[PDB]
Amino acid sequence: RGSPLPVLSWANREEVWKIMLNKEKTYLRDQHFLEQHPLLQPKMRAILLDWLMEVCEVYKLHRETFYLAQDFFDRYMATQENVVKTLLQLIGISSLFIAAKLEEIYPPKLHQFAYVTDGACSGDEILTMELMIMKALKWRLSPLTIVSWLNVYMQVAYLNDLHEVLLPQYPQQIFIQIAELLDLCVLDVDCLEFPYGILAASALYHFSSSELMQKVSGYQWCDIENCVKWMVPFAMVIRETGSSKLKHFRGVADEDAHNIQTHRDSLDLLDKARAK
Amino acid sequence: MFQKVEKIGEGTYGVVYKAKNRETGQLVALKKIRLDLEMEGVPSTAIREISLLKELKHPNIVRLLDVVHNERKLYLVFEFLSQDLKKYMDSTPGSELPLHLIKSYLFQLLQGVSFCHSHRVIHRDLKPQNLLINELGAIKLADFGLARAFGVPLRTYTHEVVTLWYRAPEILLGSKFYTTAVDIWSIGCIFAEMVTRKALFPGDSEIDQLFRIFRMLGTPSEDTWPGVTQLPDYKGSFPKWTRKGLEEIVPNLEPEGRDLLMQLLQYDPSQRITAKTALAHPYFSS
Repeated sequence: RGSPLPVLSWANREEVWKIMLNKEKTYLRDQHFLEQHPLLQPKMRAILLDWLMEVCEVYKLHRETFYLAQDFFDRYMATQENVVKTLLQLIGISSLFIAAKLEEIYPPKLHQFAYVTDGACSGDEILTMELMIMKALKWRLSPLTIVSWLNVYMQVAYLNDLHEVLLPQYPQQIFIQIAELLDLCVLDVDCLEFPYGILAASALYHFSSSELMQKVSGYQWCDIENCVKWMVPFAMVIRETGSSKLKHFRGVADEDAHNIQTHRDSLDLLDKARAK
Repeated sequence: MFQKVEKIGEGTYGVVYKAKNRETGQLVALKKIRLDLEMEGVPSTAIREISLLKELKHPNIVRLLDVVHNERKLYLVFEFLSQDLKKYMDSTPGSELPLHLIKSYLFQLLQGVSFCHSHRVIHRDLKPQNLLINELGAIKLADFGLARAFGVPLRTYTHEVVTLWYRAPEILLGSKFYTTAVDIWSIGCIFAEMVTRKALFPGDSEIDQLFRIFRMLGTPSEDTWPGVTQLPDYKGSFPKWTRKGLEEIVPNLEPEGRDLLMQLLQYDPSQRITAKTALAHPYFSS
Protein backbone atom coordinates (compact mmCIF):
# COMPACT_ATOMS: atom_id res chain seq x y z
CA ARG A 1 0.00 0.00 0.00
CA GLY A 2 1.29 3.53 -1.00
CA SER A 3 1.96 6.22 1.72
CA PRO A 4 -1.02 8.39 2.81
CA LEU A 5 1.52 10.83 4.42
CA PRO A 6 2.28 14.25 2.95
CA VAL A 7 5.85 15.28 1.98
CA LEU A 8 7.77 15.57 5.32
CA SER A 9 10.61 18.09 6.00
CA TRP A 10 12.12 15.65 8.60
CA ALA A 11 12.16 12.33 6.62
CA ASN A 12 11.28 10.58 3.36
CA ARG A 13 7.49 9.99 3.81
CA GLU A 14 7.87 6.59 1.96
CA GLU A 15 10.70 5.37 4.30
CA VAL A 16 8.75 6.57 7.46
CA TRP A 17 5.75 4.51 6.17
CA LYS A 18 7.92 1.45 5.20
CA ILE A 19 9.38 1.51 8.78
CA MET A 20 5.84 1.70 10.30
CA LEU A 21 4.60 -1.15 8.01
CA ASN A 22 7.69 -3.28 9.01
CA LYS A 23 6.50 -3.07 12.70
CA GLU A 24 3.28 -5.03 11.86
CA LYS A 25 5.62 -7.71 10.35
CA THR A 26 7.97 -7.70 13.46
CA TYR A 27 5.17 -7.69 16.14
CA LEU A 28 3.10 -10.90 15.76
CA ARG A 29 -0.41 -11.61 17.07
CA ASP A 30 -2.20 -14.99 17.27
CA GLN A 31 -6.04 -15.07 17.46
CA HIS A 32 -5.63 -18.74 18.58
CA PHE A 33 -3.07 -18.18 21.45
CA LEU A 34 -5.64 -19.49 24.04
CA GLU A 35 -5.33 -23.01 22.43
CA GLN A 36 -1.95 -23.05 24.34
CA HIS A 37 -4.02 -22.44 27.55
CA PRO A 38 -6.75 -24.99 26.86
CA LEU A 39 -8.91 -24.49 30.04
CA LEU A 40 -8.93 -20.64 29.64
CA GLN A 41 -12.01 -19.15 27.87
CA PRO A 42 -11.88 -16.03 25.63
CA LYS A 43 -14.36 -14.33 28.06
CA MET A 44 -11.51 -14.40 30.68
CA ARG A 45 -9.36 -12.21 28.31
CA ALA A 46 -12.41 -9.90 27.76
CA ILE A 47 -12.93 -9.53 31.56
CA LEU A 48 -9.22 -8.87 32.18
CA LEU A 49 -8.83 -6.22 29.40
CA ASP A 50 -12.16 -4.51 30.35
CA TRP A 51 -10.82 -4.32 33.97
CA LEU A 52 -7.50 -2.76 32.73
CA MET A 53 -9.52 -0.13 30.81
CA GLU A 54 -11.35 0.61 34.13
CA VAL A 55 -8.01 0.96 36.01
CA CYS A 56 -6.77 3.28 33.18
CA GLU A 57 -9.82 5.59 33.50
CA VAL A 58 -9.47 5.72 37.36
CA TYR A 59 -5.76 6.79 37.05
CA LYS A 60 -6.29 8.90 33.86
CA LEU A 61 -3.79 6.74 31.85
CA HIS A 62 -3.45 7.38 28.06
CA ARG A 63 -5.27 5.13 25.53
CA GLU A 64 -1.67 4.39 24.24
CA THR A 65 -0.86 2.96 27.73
CA PHE A 66 -3.93 0.68 27.67
CA TYR A 67 -3.17 -0.58 24.08
CA LEU A 68 0.54 -1.16 24.98
CA ALA A 69 -0.67 -3.25 27.96
CA GLN A 70 -3.20 -5.16 25.72
CA ASP A 71 -0.41 -5.91 23.16
CA PHE A 72 2.07 -6.96 25.91
CA PHE A 73 -0.60 -9.26 27.48
CA ASP A 74 -1.59 -10.89 24.13
CA ARG A 75 2.05 -11.32 22.92
CA TYR A 76 3.20 -12.66 26.36
CA MET A 77 0.34 -15.24 26.61
CA ALA A 78 1.25 -16.39 23.04
CA THR A 79 4.84 -17.13 24.38
CA GLN A 80 3.53 -19.26 27.36
CA GLU A 81 1.45 -22.43 27.94
CA ASN A 82 -1.04 -23.75 30.52
CA VAL A 83 -1.32 -20.42 32.49
CA VAL A 84 -3.89 -20.89 35.32
CA LYS A 85 -6.85 -18.35 35.20
CA THR A 86 -5.89 -17.06 38.74
CA LEU A 87 -2.70 -15.45 37.29
CA LEU A 88 -4.37 -13.44 34.44
CA GLN A 89 -4.91 -10.48 36.82
CA LEU A 90 -1.15 -10.41 37.75
CA ILE A 91 -0.09 -10.69 34.05
CA GLY A 92 -2.54 -7.91 33.02
CA ILE A 93 -1.67 -5.43 35.84
CA SER A 94 2.11 -6.13 35.29
CA SER A 95 1.63 -5.49 31.51
CA LEU A 96 -0.06 -2.14 32.40
CA PHE A 97 2.76 -1.29 34.93
CA ILE A 98 5.36 -1.77 32.15
CA ALA A 99 3.19 0.24 29.68
CA ALA A 100 2.66 3.05 32.23
CA LYS A 101 6.42 3.40 32.98
CA LEU A 102 7.07 3.50 29.20
CA GLU A 103 4.35 5.91 28.15
CA GLU A 104 3.27 8.19 31.11
CA ILE A 105 5.27 11.23 32.42
CA TYR A 106 4.20 10.54 36.06
CA PRO A 107 2.90 6.95 36.10
CA PRO A 108 1.16 5.67 39.24
CA LYS A 109 3.56 4.07 41.80
CA LEU A 110 3.83 0.29 42.15
CA HIS A 111 1.66 0.51 45.33
CA GLN A 112 -1.36 1.69 43.17
CA PHE A 113 -0.92 -1.26 40.70
CA ALA A 114 -0.99 -3.61 43.78
CA TYR A 115 -3.81 -1.58 45.42
CA VAL A 116 -6.28 -1.93 42.50
CA THR A 117 -6.00 -5.78 42.70
CA ASP A 118 -7.77 -5.79 46.16
CA GLY A 119 -5.18 -8.16 47.75
CA ALA A 120 -4.71 -10.62 44.77
CA CYS A 121 -1.30 -9.13 43.60
CA SER A 122 1.52 -7.82 45.86
CA GLY A 123 4.11 -5.25 44.70
CA ASP A 124 6.76 -8.03 44.79
CA GLU A 125 4.55 -10.31 42.61
CA ILE A 126 4.21 -7.40 40.08
CA LEU A 127 8.08 -6.81 40.05
CA THR A 128 8.70 -10.57 39.44
CA MET A 129 6.03 -10.70 36.63
CA GLU A 130 7.26 -7.49 34.84
CA LEU A 131 10.71 -9.14 34.35
CA MET A 132 9.07 -12.43 33.21
CA ILE A 133 7.01 -10.46 30.62
CA MET A 134 9.84 -8.23 29.31
CA LYS A 135 12.28 -11.21 28.92
CA ALA A 136 9.62 -13.41 27.21
CA LEU A 137 8.93 -10.49 24.75
CA LYS A 138 12.75 -10.01 24.24
CA TRP A 139 12.17 -6.35 25.32
CA ARG A 140 10.12 -5.77 22.12
CA LEU A 141 7.92 -3.15 23.84
CA SER A 142 7.43 -0.61 20.97
CA PRO A 143 4.49 -1.95 18.94
CA LEU A 144 2.36 0.34 16.77
CA THR A 145 -0.91 -0.01 18.78
CA ILE A 146 -4.48 -0.12 17.44
CA VAL A 147 -4.95 3.47 18.82
CA SER A 148 -1.60 4.72 17.32
CA TRP A 149 -3.05 3.84 13.84
CA LEU A 150 -6.30 5.73 14.59
CA ASN A 151 -4.13 8.72 15.66
CA VAL A 152 -2.21 8.71 12.31
CA TYR A 153 -5.42 8.20 10.21
CA MET A 154 -7.16 11.15 12.02
CA GLN A 155 -4.12 13.39 11.42
CA VAL A 156 -4.12 12.53 7.64
CA ALA A 157 -7.95 13.05 7.47
CA TYR A 158 -7.68 16.64 8.90
CA LEU A 159 -4.19 17.64 7.56
CA ASN A 160 -3.94 21.53 7.29
CA ASP A 161 -2.42 23.48 4.30
CA LEU A 162 1.12 23.41 5.97
CA HIS A 163 1.00 19.53 5.73
CA GLU A 164 1.94 19.46 9.49
CA VAL A 165 2.10 15.84 10.67
CA LEU A 166 3.67 16.12 14.19
CA LEU A 167 1.34 18.78 15.78
CA PRO A 168 -2.08 17.13 16.34
CA GLN A 169 -4.98 18.77 14.43
CA TYR A 170 -8.09 16.55 14.33
CA PRO A 171 -11.41 16.89 16.18
CA GLN A 172 -11.93 15.07 19.51
CA GLN A 173 -15.46 13.63 19.01
CA ILE A 174 -14.72 11.64 15.80
CA PHE A 175 -11.54 10.28 17.54
CA ILE A 176 -13.24 8.99 20.75
CA GLN A 177 -16.27 7.63 18.75
CA ILE A 178 -13.96 5.41 16.61
CA ALA A 179 -11.75 4.47 19.68
CA GLU A 180 -14.93 3.31 21.51
CA LEU A 181 -15.68 0.78 18.66
CA LEU A 182 -12.01 -0.32 18.78
CA ASP A 183 -12.17 -0.75 22.61
CA LEU A 184 -15.19 -3.08 22.12
CA CYS A 185 -13.52 -5.11 19.25
CA VAL A 186 -10.21 -5.65 21.20
CA LEU A 187 -12.18 -7.51 23.98
CA ASP A 188 -12.75 -10.28 21.36
CA VAL A 189 -9.58 -12.40 20.79
CA ASP A 190 -10.71 -12.94 17.13
CA CYS A 191 -9.69 -9.26 16.55
CA LEU A 192 -6.04 -10.49 16.51
CA GLU A 193 -6.63 -12.15 13.05
CA PHE A 194 -6.36 -8.56 11.59
CA PRO A 195 -3.27 -6.32 11.58
CA TYR A 196 -3.72 -3.41 14.09
CA GLY A 197 -3.65 -0.85 11.15
CA ILE A 198 -6.51 -2.82 9.46
CA LEU A 199 -8.55 -3.04 12.69
CA ALA A 200 -8.20 0.76 13.00
CA ALA A 201 -8.95 1.38 9.23
CA SER A 202 -12.04 -0.90 9.53
CA ALA A 203 -13.53 0.91 12.58
CA LEU A 204 -12.83 4.21 10.77
CA TYR A 205 -14.65 2.89 7.66
CA HIS A 206 -17.69 2.00 9.88
CA PHE A 207 -17.78 5.72 10.98
CA SER A 208 -17.01 7.26 7.53
CA SER A 209 -16.62 5.96 3.90
CA SER A 210 -14.45 3.87 1.53
CA GLU A 211 -13.12 7.16 0.13
CA LEU A 212 -11.88 8.40 3.59
CA MET A 213 -10.57 4.91 4.64
CA GLN A 214 -8.49 4.71 1.38
CA LYS A 215 -7.21 8.35 1.67
CA VAL A 216 -5.93 7.99 5.31
CA SER A 217 -4.78 4.29 5.30
CA GLY A 218 -3.71 3.66 1.65
CA TYR A 219 -5.57 0.29 1.93
CA GLN A 220 -7.78 -1.09 -0.88
CA TRP A 221 -11.20 -2.63 -0.01
CA CYS A 222 -9.80 -6.18 -0.62
CA ASP A 223 -7.29 -5.55 2.29
CA ILE A 224 -9.98 -4.62 4.93
CA GLU A 225 -13.07 -6.44 3.61
CA ASN A 226 -12.83 -9.46 5.99
CA CYS A 227 -12.10 -7.21 9.01
CA VAL A 228 -15.01 -4.83 8.03
CA LYS A 229 -17.45 -7.80 7.79
CA TRP A 230 -16.23 -9.30 11.12
CA MET A 231 -16.67 -5.80 12.72
CA VAL A 232 -20.31 -5.31 11.48
CA PRO A 233 -22.11 -6.56 14.63
CA PHE A 234 -19.70 -4.50 16.88
CA ALA A 235 -20.41 -1.27 14.88
CA MET A 236 -24.20 -2.07 15.02
CA VAL A 237 -24.22 -2.52 18.82
CA ILE A 238 -22.24 0.81 19.19
CA ARG A 239 -24.70 2.65 16.82
CA GLU A 240 -27.74 1.18 18.70
CA THR A 241 -26.44 1.98 22.26
CA GLY A 242 -25.11 5.39 21.13
CA SER A 243 -21.60 6.89 21.31
CA SER A 244 -20.16 8.33 24.58
CA LYS A 245 -19.48 12.10 24.94
CA LEU A 246 -15.95 13.46 25.61
CA LYS A 247 -15.18 13.39 29.40
CA HIS A 248 -13.44 16.01 31.55
CA PHE A 249 -10.58 14.60 33.70
CA ARG A 250 -9.13 16.33 36.82
CA GLY A 251 -5.75 18.00 35.89
CA VAL A 252 -6.01 17.15 32.11
CA ALA A 253 -6.15 20.11 29.64
CA ASP A 254 -9.73 19.77 28.15
CA GLU A 255 -8.06 19.82 24.66
CA ASP A 256 -6.03 16.61 25.55
CA ALA A 257 -9.00 14.80 27.19
CA HIS A 258 -9.58 12.58 24.07
CA ASN A 259 -6.20 10.82 24.75
CA ILE A 260 -7.38 9.51 28.19
CA GLN A 261 -8.62 5.91 28.36
CA THR A 262 -12.35 5.56 29.22
CA HIS A 263 -14.50 2.64 30.48
CA ARG A 264 -18.25 1.81 29.98
CA ASP A 265 -20.16 -1.54 30.46
CA SER A 266 -18.69 -3.07 27.28
CA LEU A 267 -19.06 -6.74 28.40
CA ASP A 268 -22.88 -6.26 27.87
CA LEU A 269 -22.20 -4.78 24.38
CA LEU A 270 -19.64 -7.58 23.70
CA ASP A 271 -22.30 -10.30 24.48
CA LYS A 272 -24.84 -8.61 22.07
CA ALA A 273 -22.13 -8.20 19.33
CA ARG A 274 -20.86 -11.87 19.46
CA ALA A 275 -24.55 -13.07 19.69
CA LYS A 276 -25.09 -12.00 16.01
CA MET B 1 30.47 -13.98 34.19
CA PHE B 2 31.94 -10.61 32.88
CA GLN B 3 35.63 -9.74 33.75
CA LYS B 4 35.01 -6.15 35.06
CA VAL B 5 38.50 -4.86 33.90
CA GLU B 6 37.66 -1.23 35.04
CA LYS B 7 34.91 1.26 36.16
CA ILE B 8 34.40 4.24 33.70
CA GLY B 9 31.74 6.42 35.52
CA GLU B 10 28.09 6.64 36.83
CA GLY B 11 24.85 6.97 34.71
CA THR B 12 21.06 7.76 34.41
CA TYR B 13 20.51 4.45 36.38
CA GLY B 14 23.32 2.97 38.58
CA VAL B 15 27.07 2.73 37.65
CA VAL B 16 29.12 2.06 34.39
CA TYR B 17 32.17 -0.25 33.77
CA LYS B 18 34.53 -1.52 30.97
CA ALA B 19 34.72 -5.39 30.85
CA LYS B 20 35.45 -8.66 28.88
CA ASN B 21 33.15 -11.65 28.00
CA ARG B 22 35.03 -14.84 29.15
CA GLU B 23 33.60 -17.21 26.43
CA THR B 24 34.64 -14.64 23.68
CA GLY B 25 37.33 -12.22 25.15
CA GLN B 26 35.31 -9.31 23.53
CA LEU B 27 35.26 -5.81 25.19
CA VAL B 28 31.82 -4.47 26.41
CA ALA B 29 30.54 -1.47 28.50
CA LEU B 30 28.26 -2.49 31.48
CA LYS B 31 25.37 -0.47 33.07
CA LYS B 32 24.42 -2.18 36.41
CA ILE B 33 20.90 -1.68 37.87
CA ARG B 34 20.50 -2.84 41.51
CA LEU B 35 16.87 -4.07 41.43
CA ASP B 36 16.97 -4.39 45.31
CA LEU B 37 17.30 -0.55 45.47
CA GLU B 38 14.46 0.18 42.90
CA MET B 39 11.01 0.56 44.59
CA GLU B 40 9.41 0.81 41.04
CA GLY B 41 11.34 -2.24 39.61
CA VAL B 42 13.10 -1.77 36.23
CA PRO B 43 13.34 2.06 35.82
CA SER B 44 11.36 3.73 32.97
CA THR B 45 14.64 5.13 31.52
CA ALA B 46 16.10 1.55 31.25
CA ILE B 47 12.86 0.03 29.77
CA ARG B 48 12.88 2.89 27.20
CA GLU B 49 16.65 2.59 26.41
CA ILE B 50 16.49 -1.26 26.03
CA SER B 51 13.23 -1.32 23.97
CA LEU B 52 14.45 1.50 21.66
CA LEU B 53 17.92 -0.03 21.09
CA LYS B 54 16.44 -3.56 20.45
CA GLU B 55 15.19 -2.14 17.08
CA LEU B 56 17.23 1.10 16.45
CA LYS B 57 20.33 -0.25 14.59
CA HIS B 58 22.59 2.15 12.61
CA PRO B 59 26.39 2.69 12.20
CA ASN B 60 26.11 6.05 14.14
CA ILE B 61 24.06 4.60 17.05
CA VAL B 62 25.66 2.62 19.94
CA ARG B 63 24.78 -1.12 19.89
CA LEU B 64 23.09 -2.84 22.86
CA LEU B 65 24.73 -6.33 22.82
CA ASP B 66 22.72 -8.06 25.60
CA VAL B 67 20.52 -7.71 28.71
CA VAL B 68 21.45 -10.02 31.62
CA HIS B 69 19.22 -10.62 34.69
CA ASN B 70 21.32 -12.38 37.38
CA GLU B 71 20.56 -12.43 41.14
CA ARG B 72 18.81 -9.04 41.74
CA LYS B 73 20.90 -7.06 39.20
CA LEU B 74 19.99 -6.13 35.59
CA TYR B 75 23.05 -5.58 33.28
CA LEU B 76 22.75 -3.66 30.01
CA VAL B 77 25.70 -4.83 27.81
CA PHE B 78 26.76 -2.20 25.19
CA GLU B 79 29.59 -2.34 22.62
CA PHE B 80 32.81 -0.77 24.06
CA LEU B 81 34.02 2.45 22.34
CA SER B 82 37.35 4.13 23.44
CA GLN B 83 35.90 7.45 24.76
CA ASP B 84 33.20 10.17 24.39
CA LEU B 85 33.65 13.45 22.42
CA LYS B 86 33.84 15.49 25.68
CA LYS B 87 36.77 13.42 27.14
CA TYR B 88 38.39 13.63 23.63
CA MET B 89 38.12 17.46 23.39
CA ASP B 90 39.36 17.80 27.06
CA SER B 91 42.53 15.69 26.19
CA THR B 92 45.72 16.93 24.35
CA PRO B 93 44.96 15.13 21.01
CA GLY B 94 41.49 16.75 20.64
CA SER B 95 42.36 20.21 22.15
CA GLU B 96 42.42 21.49 18.46
CA LEU B 97 39.96 19.44 16.22
CA PRO B 98 40.89 19.60 12.50
CA LEU B 99 38.19 21.25 10.27
CA HIS B 100 37.80 17.99 8.23
CA LEU B 101 37.12 15.99 11.48
CA ILE B 102 34.57 18.55 12.80
CA LYS B 103 32.77 18.08 9.44
CA SER B 104 32.96 14.21 9.45
CA TYR B 105 31.82 14.04 13.15
CA LEU B 106 28.88 16.49 12.44
CA PHE B 107 27.85 14.51 9.26
CA GLN B 108 27.76 11.24 11.30
CA LEU B 109 25.84 12.96 14.15
CA LEU B 110 23.20 14.16 11.60
CA GLN B 111 23.06 10.64 10.00
CA GLY B 112 22.40 9.04 13.44
CA VAL B 113 19.82 11.72 14.42
CA SER B 114 18.12 11.54 10.95
CA PHE B 115 17.77 7.74 11.45
CA CYS B 116 16.23 8.27 14.98
CA HIS B 117 13.67 10.83 13.60
CA SER B 118 12.75 8.67 10.56
CA HIS B 119 12.20 5.84 13.17
CA ARG B 120 10.00 8.19 15.31
CA VAL B 121 12.60 8.48 18.13
CA ILE B 122 13.64 11.76 19.78
CA HIS B 123 16.95 11.51 21.73
CA ARG B 124 16.44 14.56 24.06
CA ASP B 125 20.00 14.52 25.53
CA LEU B 126 22.49 15.16 22.70
CA LYS B 127 25.77 16.53 24.15
CA PRO B 128 29.48 15.62 23.68
CA GLN B 129 29.38 13.22 26.71
CA ASN B 130 26.75 11.07 24.91
CA LEU B 131 28.68 10.84 21.58
CA LEU B 132 31.13 7.85 21.63
CA ILE B 133 34.15 7.85 19.20
CA ASN B 134 36.17 4.78 18.09
CA GLU B 135 39.80 4.57 16.91
CA LEU B 136 38.81 4.62 13.15
CA GLY B 137 36.92 8.00 13.04
CA ALA B 138 33.33 6.79 13.73
CA ILE B 139 31.06 8.70 16.17
CA LYS B 140 27.83 7.21 17.63
CA LEU B 141 24.83 8.48 19.66
CA ALA B 142 24.68 6.86 23.15
CA ASP B 143 22.51 7.03 26.35
CA PHE B 144 18.94 6.57 24.96
CA GLY B 145 17.62 6.55 28.61
CA LEU B 146 16.19 10.10 28.12
CA ALA B 147 14.75 9.29 24.61
CA ARG B 148 11.10 8.66 23.64
CA ALA B 149 9.41 6.87 20.73
CA PHE B 150 6.96 9.61 19.52
CA GLY B 151 3.51 9.26 17.95
CA VAL B 152 2.63 10.76 14.54
CA PRO B 153 1.15 13.14 15.49
CA LEU B 154 2.71 13.53 18.96
CA ARG B 155 1.29 14.74 22.31
CA THR B 156 2.74 16.65 25.32
CA TYR B 157 5.77 14.86 26.90
CA THR B 158 8.06 15.52 29.84
CA HIS B 159 8.25 19.29 30.23
CA GLU B 160 11.88 19.87 31.29
CA VAL B 161 14.18 17.80 29.04
CA VAL B 162 17.74 18.10 27.58
CA THR B 163 20.89 19.00 29.57
CA LEU B 164 20.53 22.77 30.26
CA TRP B 165 23.42 24.00 28.02
CA TYR B 166 22.02 21.99 25.00
CA ARG B 167 18.31 22.84 25.70
CA ALA B 168 16.29 24.45 22.85
CA PRO B 169 14.48 27.78 23.53
CA GLU B 170 10.94 26.29 22.86
CA ILE B 171 11.58 24.10 26.00
CA LEU B 172 12.99 27.09 28.02
CA LEU B 173 9.82 29.11 27.08
CA GLY B 174 7.57 26.17 28.18
CA SER B 175 5.95 25.30 24.78
CA LYS B 176 3.22 22.61 25.17
CA PHE B 177 4.59 20.67 22.12
CA TYR B 178 8.22 20.08 21.13
CA THR B 179 9.35 18.00 18.13
CA THR B 180 12.50 16.41 16.61
CA ALA B 181 13.63 20.08 16.34
CA VAL B 182 14.90 19.94 20.01
CA ASP B 183 17.56 17.38 18.82
CA ILE B 184 18.67 19.72 15.95
CA TRP B 185 19.15 22.61 18.44
CA SER B 186 21.45 20.34 20.53
CA ILE B 187 23.42 19.47 17.34
CA GLY B 188 23.84 23.22 16.57
CA CYS B 189 25.27 23.68 20.12
CA ILE B 190 27.61 20.63 19.63
CA PHE B 191 28.86 21.93 16.21
CA ALA B 192 29.81 25.34 17.76
CA GLU B 193 31.47 23.53 20.75
CA MET B 194 33.65 21.42 18.34
CA VAL B 195 34.80 24.64 16.53
CA THR B 196 35.39 26.87 19.66
CA ARG B 197 36.47 24.08 22.12
CA LYS B 198 33.89 25.34 24.76
CA ALA B 199 30.06 25.21 25.35
CA LEU B 200 28.22 27.83 23.17
CA PHE B 201 25.62 28.65 25.95
CA PRO B 202 26.91 27.61 29.42
CA GLY B 203 23.91 28.97 31.44
CA ASP B 204 23.63 28.55 35.28
CA SER B 205 19.74 28.66 35.20
CA GLU B 206 16.80 28.55 32.73
CA ILE B 207 16.61 32.40 32.60
CA ASP B 208 20.45 32.72 32.32
CA GLN B 209 20.34 30.06 29.53
CA LEU B 210 17.55 31.98 27.74
CA PHE B 211 19.52 35.32 28.11
CA ARG B 212 22.82 33.83 26.78
CA ILE B 213 20.87 32.62 23.64
CA PHE B 214 19.11 36.04 23.10
CA ARG B 215 22.47 37.90 23.55
CA MET B 216 23.96 35.84 20.64
CA LEU B 217 20.91 35.41 18.29
CA GLY B 218 18.91 38.52 19.29
CA THR B 219 15.65 38.54 21.32
CA PRO B 220 12.95 36.69 19.35
CA SER B 221 9.88 38.76 18.23
CA GLU B 222 6.44 37.86 16.70
CA ASP B 223 8.24 38.77 13.41
CA THR B 224 11.23 36.30 13.73
CA TRP B 225 9.20 33.65 15.72
CA PRO B 226 5.39 33.78 15.36
CA GLY B 227 3.54 32.83 18.61
CA VAL B 228 6.62 33.39 20.81
CA THR B 229 4.89 36.18 22.92
CA GLN B 230 2.03 33.65 23.61
CA LEU B 231 4.50 31.06 25.07
CA PRO B 232 3.92 30.34 28.80
CA ASP B 233 7.33 31.48 30.30
CA TYR B 234 7.72 34.39 27.79
CA LYS B 235 7.78 37.88 29.46
CA GLY B 236 7.54 41.36 27.79
CA SER B 237 10.27 42.31 30.39
CA PHE B 238 13.01 40.44 28.37
CA PRO B 239 15.80 42.81 27.17
CA LYS B 240 15.74 43.40 23.36
CA TRP B 241 19.32 42.33 22.46
CA THR B 242 20.27 42.41 18.72
CA ARG B 243 21.69 39.43 16.67
CA LYS B 244 25.56 39.22 16.87
CA GLY B 245 27.27 38.37 13.50
CA LEU B 246 28.29 34.66 13.53
CA GLU B 247 31.76 35.19 11.91
CA GLU B 248 32.84 36.78 15.28
CA ILE B 249 31.91 33.56 17.28
CA VAL B 250 33.26 30.88 14.84
CA PRO B 251 35.81 32.77 12.66
CA ASN B 252 37.93 29.65 11.70
CA LEU B 253 34.71 27.92 10.40
CA GLU B 254 34.27 28.06 6.55
CA PRO B 255 31.31 30.24 5.39
CA GLU B 256 29.10 27.24 4.39
CA GLY B 257 29.68 25.79 7.92
CA ARG B 258 28.52 29.12 9.48
CA ASP B 259 25.40 29.10 7.25
CA LEU B 260 24.66 25.52 8.48
CA LEU B 261 25.27 26.51 12.19
CA MET B 262 22.84 29.44 11.76
CA GLN B 263 20.09 27.14 10.30
CA LEU B 264 20.67 24.61 13.17
CA LEU B 265 20.27 27.41 15.80
CA GLN B 266 17.02 28.95 14.41
CA TYR B 267 15.04 29.76 17.61
CA ASP B 268 11.66 29.10 15.80
CA PRO B 269 11.37 25.26 15.91
CA SER B 270 9.02 25.58 12.83
CA GLN B 271 11.82 27.18 10.72
CA ARG B 272 14.68 25.04 12.18
CA ILE B 273 16.39 22.87 9.50
CA THR B 274 15.79 19.09 9.84
CA ALA B 275 18.65 16.53 10.08
CA LYS B 276 17.66 15.24 6.57
CA THR B 277 17.94 18.77 5.04
CA ALA B 278 21.19 19.48 7.00
CA LEU B 279 22.80 16.37 5.38
CA ALA B 280 22.09 17.92 1.88
CA HIS B 281 23.79 21.24 2.93
CA PRO B 282 26.73 22.54 0.79
CA TYR B 283 29.07 22.43 3.86
CA PHE B 284 29.14 18.60 3.25
CA SER B 285 29.43 18.78 -0.64
CA SER B 286 32.79 18.06 -2.40
